[PDB]
Amino acid sequence: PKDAVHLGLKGAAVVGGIGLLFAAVRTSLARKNVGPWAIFTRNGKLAATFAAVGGAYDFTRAAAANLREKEDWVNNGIGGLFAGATMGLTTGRIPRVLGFAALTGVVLATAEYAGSGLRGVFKRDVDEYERKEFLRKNRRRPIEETLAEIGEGRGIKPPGYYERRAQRLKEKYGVDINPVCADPDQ
Amino acid sequence: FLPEAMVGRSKIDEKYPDSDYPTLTDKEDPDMNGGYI
Amino acid sequence: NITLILFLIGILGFVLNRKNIILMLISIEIMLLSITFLILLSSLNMDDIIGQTYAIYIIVVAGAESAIGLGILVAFYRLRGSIAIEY
Amino acid sequence: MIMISILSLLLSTSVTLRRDMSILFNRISIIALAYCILHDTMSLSFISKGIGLHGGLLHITNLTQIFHIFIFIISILILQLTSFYPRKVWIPEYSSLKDIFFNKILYYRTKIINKMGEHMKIIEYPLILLFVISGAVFLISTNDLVSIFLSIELQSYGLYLLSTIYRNSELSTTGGLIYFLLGGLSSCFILLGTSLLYVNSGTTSLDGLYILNSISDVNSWYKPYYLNFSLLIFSIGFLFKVSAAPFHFWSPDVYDAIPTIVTTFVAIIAKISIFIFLLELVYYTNSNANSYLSEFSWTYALLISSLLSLIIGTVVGLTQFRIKRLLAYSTISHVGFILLALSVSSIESTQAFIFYLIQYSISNLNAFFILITIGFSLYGYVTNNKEYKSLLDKNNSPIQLISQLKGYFYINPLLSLSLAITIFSFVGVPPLVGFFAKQMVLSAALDNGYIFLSLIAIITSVIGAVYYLNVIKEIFFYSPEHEVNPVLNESDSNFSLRILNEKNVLIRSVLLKGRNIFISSPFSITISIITNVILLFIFMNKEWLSMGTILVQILFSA
Amino acid sequence: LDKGSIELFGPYGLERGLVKLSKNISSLSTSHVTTYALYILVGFILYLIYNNLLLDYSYLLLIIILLLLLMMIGE
Amino acid sequence: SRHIELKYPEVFSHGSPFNVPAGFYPNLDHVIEHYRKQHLEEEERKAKKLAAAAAAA
Amino acid sequence: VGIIISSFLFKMLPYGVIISNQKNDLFFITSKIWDGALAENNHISSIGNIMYTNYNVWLILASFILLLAMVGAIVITIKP
Amino acid sequence: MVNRILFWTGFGLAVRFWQLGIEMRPFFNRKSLWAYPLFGGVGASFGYWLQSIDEKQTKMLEERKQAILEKRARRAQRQAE
Amino acid sequence: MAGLQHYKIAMDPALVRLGSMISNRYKYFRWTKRTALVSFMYVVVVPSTIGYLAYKTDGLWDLRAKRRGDLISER
Repeated sequence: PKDAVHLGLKGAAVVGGIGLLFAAVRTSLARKNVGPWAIFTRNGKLAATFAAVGGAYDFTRAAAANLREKEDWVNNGIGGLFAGATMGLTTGRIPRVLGFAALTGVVLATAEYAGSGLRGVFKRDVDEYERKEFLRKNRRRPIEETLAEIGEGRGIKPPGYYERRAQRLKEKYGVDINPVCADPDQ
Repeated sequence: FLPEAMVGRSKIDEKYPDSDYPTLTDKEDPDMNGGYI
Repeated sequence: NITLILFLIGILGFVLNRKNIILMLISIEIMLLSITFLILLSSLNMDDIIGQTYAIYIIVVAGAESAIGLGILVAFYRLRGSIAIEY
Repeated sequence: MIMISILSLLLSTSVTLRRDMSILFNRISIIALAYCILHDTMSLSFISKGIGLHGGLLHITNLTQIFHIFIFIISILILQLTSFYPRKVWIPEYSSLKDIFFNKILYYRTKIINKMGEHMKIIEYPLILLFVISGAVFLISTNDLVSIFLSIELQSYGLYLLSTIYRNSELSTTGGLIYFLLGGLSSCFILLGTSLLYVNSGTTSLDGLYILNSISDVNSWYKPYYLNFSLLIFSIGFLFKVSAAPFHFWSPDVYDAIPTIVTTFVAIIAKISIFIFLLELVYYTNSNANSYLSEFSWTYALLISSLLSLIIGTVVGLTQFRIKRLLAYSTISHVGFILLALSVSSIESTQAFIFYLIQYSISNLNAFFILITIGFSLYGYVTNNKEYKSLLDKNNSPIQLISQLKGYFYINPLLSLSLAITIFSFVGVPPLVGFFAKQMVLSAALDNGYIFLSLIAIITSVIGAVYYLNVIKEIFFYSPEHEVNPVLNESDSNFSLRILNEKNVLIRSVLLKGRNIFISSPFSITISIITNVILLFIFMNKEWLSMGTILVQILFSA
Repeated sequence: LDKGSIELFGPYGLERGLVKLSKNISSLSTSHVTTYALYILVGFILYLIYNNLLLDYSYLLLIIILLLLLMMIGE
Repeated sequence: SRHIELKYPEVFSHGSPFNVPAGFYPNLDHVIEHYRKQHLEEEERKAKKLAAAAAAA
Repeated sequence: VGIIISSFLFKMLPYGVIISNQKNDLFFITSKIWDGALAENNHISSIGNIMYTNYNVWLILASFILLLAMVGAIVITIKP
Repeated sequence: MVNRILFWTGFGLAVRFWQLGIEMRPFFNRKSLWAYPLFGGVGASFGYWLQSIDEKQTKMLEERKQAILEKRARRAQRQAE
Repeated sequence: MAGLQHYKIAMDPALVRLGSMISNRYKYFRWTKRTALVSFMYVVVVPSTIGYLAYKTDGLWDLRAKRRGDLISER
C-alpha cells in the first residue's frame, strides 16, 4: 500500500517547482518594469497549473495502485489520463480536456509498458548469444503449449478432438452424440 | 540583432495566416458547411 | 568556495542582463577566472605543478579568446554604431 | 602535414596582399589535404583500441584515423567552392582532349565567371579553414583533459572567425557575434566539467579517469559521484556545439545569417569531430554493472537531447519559409537520430552511429552544393517578384527563400531531381542511403529496449517529412517566377571567343551567347557522384558497411 | 465522419494544431543573444535537476507534454 | 570489454627526477615483467604465423 | 538560479577546497624533509622543467590558437 | 548481379551522364565522347581498389569470428569447474 | 480548363457552388453534442458491438458433415 495524498503532494512539488522556474523566466523576460512580484501576479497561474497537474498525476496513479492492489503499467496510464484532463481543464473546452487527457495517458502508459530508457534500461545481464540462439531455432514446440493459448476449434482439432467435444457437449446440453448412419445395411 | 524579415514572428504569420483555417460559430454556420445557404 | 561564489556571479551576469552584450563578455571572463581559481587552489592542495600549468594555458586561451571576441565586436560595431539590443 | 601546410600557407599569405591569389591559395589547400589523406592512409596497418602518443597527450585508433581521412575528404570537397569559378563557357568545338590540353580559348570572362566575386577575394579564407580542420583532427586524437580544451577552443575560435570573415556584411558580422557569444558560454561549461574532473580525480589523463571509473564500477568514503556529474556539465557544452535541442536556438539564426558557402563548412565539420570524440567517452564510462552510478549516468543528457531534438527539429521546421533556416532545423532533427545511436551503447548502435554520421555529412553536403549551384545558375534569369527584391545580402546567399525554388524543375530538371533525391534521403524513403541509415538506428534501439524512443522517432519522421515534401512541392508543382534574361540571348548580342593553339596562333573564332554558359564541372560532378551514391547505395553497401563493422568490433574487443 | 470528425481527429486537425504549435515555438527565436543565453542557462539547470535528484522519468515526460500544452496556447 | 588496456603504458615511467626522497617511488618490477610478457607473447604469435603458415607456400 | 546551481556545485568540491569555509577546528601541520629539499625549484622553474619537454604538445596547440587569434582579429577588422 | 567491376564501370558512366544532364549540356557530341571511357575507366579503377578492400575486410571479419568463438569456448571450459 | 479541350458545357453556377461546398466542408466541422454523439456511435459503439458479437461466437458453430444425432454447436 501507499499514501495517495502524501505521494500526490510530492508530485505537485516537483513539477510545481519546475513551473515556478518557468514562471521566473517569463518574469525575467518581461519587457515592462513590472517588478519581482510578477512571479505570482502574472506568471503565478503557470506555476499553479504545473503543481496541479503533477500533483494530480501522482495522486491518481498512487490511488490506482491502491484500488487494484497491483503495480503495473496501467496505473501510469490513468495517472496521465487524469493529469491530461487537469491540463485541459485550464483551457475550458471539453474536447481539449479529453484529447489532452488521452495524449498524456497514452504517452505515459506506453513509456511504462516498454520501460523508456530515460533513466536506465532493464539490463539482461545474461548471455545474449544464448538468448538469440534459443529464440532462433525454437522451431518446434509441444503442442499443448500452443493449445494453451489458441485453444481448440476454429480449425484447430488435434487428435482426440471429437471425444473431448462429445464429453464437452454432454456436460453442457445433456445430449449424447450419436450421429446417424447413411447406409441402410449398416 | 537580426532583421524581422528573417526572424520575426510577423513574417511567419504572413506565410501561415490563422485565417487559412476557418473558424465559424454555429450562429453563422449551424450546418457546419461553411455558411452555405 | 570563493571560486563557487565567483562562478555564480558570472552566471548571474546572464540572468540579470537583457540588453548589454558587453556585460556578456565580462561574465564569460569572470567564469573563466573562477574556474582557473578553482584549479589553482586544488593543485596547491594536491601538490601538482600540472594544475598550475593547466591554469597558465587557460589564461593564454582566455586572452586569445578575448582578442577574437573584441575583434568580432569591432567588425559588428563598424556596420551598426551600437552595442545595445533594442529590447 | 596539416601543421606544415598551415605554416607554409601563412608565410606565403603573409607577404602577399594580392586578392587574385585567393583562388590559387584555395587550390593549394586542396593539394595539402590530399597529402594529409596519404599520410593517414599509411597509418592504418595495425589493430588497437588505442596507442597513446607524444607523452600520452594524444592517441590514435583505427576509428581516429578513418575519421581523420573523412574530415580531410569533406574539406577538399567544400574547398572546391572557393577553388573554381561557378560558371564556364563550353562549346562543342573545344571539347576534345587535344583542345583541353594543347589549345586555349580567349574571351572576356570577368562578368561571366564572376572573377571578382566576394568568395574569390578573401586571401586568408583557405587558411582559416585549415585552422578549423586542425582543431577538429586534434580533438579526435585527444587523450587528455587539457588537450580536449585546447582542441575545442581551436576549432571553435576558427568557426567564429569564419562566420565573420565577410566583414562587409551586416548579416555576417551579426551571426559571428552570436556564435562567439553563446559559444563562449558553452566553452565555460566544457572547462568547468574538465576542471571538476581534475580537482576530484587528481589526473588530467583520460586513461586514468577510465581506470578510476572501472574500479568504482564494482556492483564508501569517496563515492565517485563526480565523474557522471562532471561529464554531464562537460557534455552540455558539446550539445551546444552540435546544436542539439534544447541548446539549438543559435544555429538557425547563425546558419541563415552567414554566407551560404561558409555555412556549408560551418554546419558540417564540427558535428563530425564532436560526435566522434563523444563516442569513445561514451564507451569507456558505460557502467556495465547496474550500480548507483548508472542511476546518475551523464549519458541521459544525450538521450533527453535526442528526444528533444527529434521533436523540436521536426515541429519547428513546419513553418520555416527561409531555406537555410529549414536546413538548420532539419540538422537538429537528424542530430536527434545520431544522439539516439550514441546513447544506446551497443555493437549495433555504434555501427549505426558510424554509418549515420558519414551518410548524413555527404547528404547535407549535397544539399548545400545544390543550393549554391542553383543560386549560381540564376545568373541568366530575371524575376519581377517583389519579395525577392527585398532580400538582404543577395550576393552572399542567392537563394534564401523556399519560394525562390518555385518551378525550378522547369528551369533545370536533372538538378531538381538531384535535390529531390537528397531530400527524400533525409526523409528515409527506401532504397536511398538515408532510409538504410534510419533503419539501422531503429534496429539497434529496438534490440536494446529503446521502444519509446523508437516510436517517437517514427512519429517525428512523418512530421519532418511534411516540410521536406513542401520543398519538393515548390520545385515541381508550380511554374517558375524566373525567366531567362532577354538580353542574354537577344539574337544580336554575341560575345567573341578565340581558340588558339600551343603557339598562341588563332585557329578559329566563334560567336557565343548566354546559352553557352554552364555550371562549372567541379560542382556538377560532385553533385552527380553524391546523388548517385545516395541513389545506388543498395548495390554498393558491402565494403562501406563492413568498415564500420570492423571498427566497432575493435572498439568492443574483449 | 469522412468529411467531418475523421478529418478533425485526423490529418486536418493535425495540420491546424501543428502549424499553430510550430509558430508558437518559433516565437521564442527572437535572435536576441541575451535571450538565447538565458535559454541555454535554464536548459542547463533542468538537466542538472533531472540527474541530481534522480527524478522519476514519468515526471520528465509530463513536463514535456505540459510544455507542448502551453505552446498550444498563444500569447 | 570491461578491462581497460592502457593506451599509454609508458606513464609508468613518468615522475620528476629531481629532489627524490629515498624510498619514495614504489617498486615496479612486476609491472615491467607484465609488459615484458605482453611483448614476448606478441612477438611469438607473429613468429609462429609467418614461419608456420608460410611453409605451406 | 543561485539556490539550484550552488546546491549542486558545492557537493562537487573536494574536501581540500572546503576544509576552511563554514569549536573543534582542525589544524594543518607541516614538517621538513632534507632529500626533497636538496635543490628546490621555484614554481616557475618547476613549470619550466616540464612545459617544453613532457607536455610540449600543449605548448604547440597554444601557439596555433595564438596564431589563429592574430591572423583572425586582423583579417576581420582592417582594410586589405 | 553485383559484379563490382562492371557495376563501378557503370557508376562512372552514370556520373558523366548525370553531370551532363545537370549542366544541361548534350549527352552525346562526338568530340566529347572520350569522357565516357574516362569516367567509366576511373570507375573501373574504383572497384578494383574496392575489390582488394573487400578481400582484406573478409579476412579481418573471419579472424574476428574465430576469436569470438575461441573466447566463447574457453569461457565455457572455465565454467566446467 | 483542364488540359485537353472538352466540349461546351452549360456549367450551372449553383451546381458548381454545391460541388465546391462538398470539397471544402471538412474545413468547417466542429465538435458539438450532436456531432460527438454521432461520431461516437458510428466509430465506437457499432464497431465494438460487432467486435463483441464476433468475439463471443468465434468457434461456436461448425456445419461440416453434421448429421442427425449431432449438434451444430462446438463449444
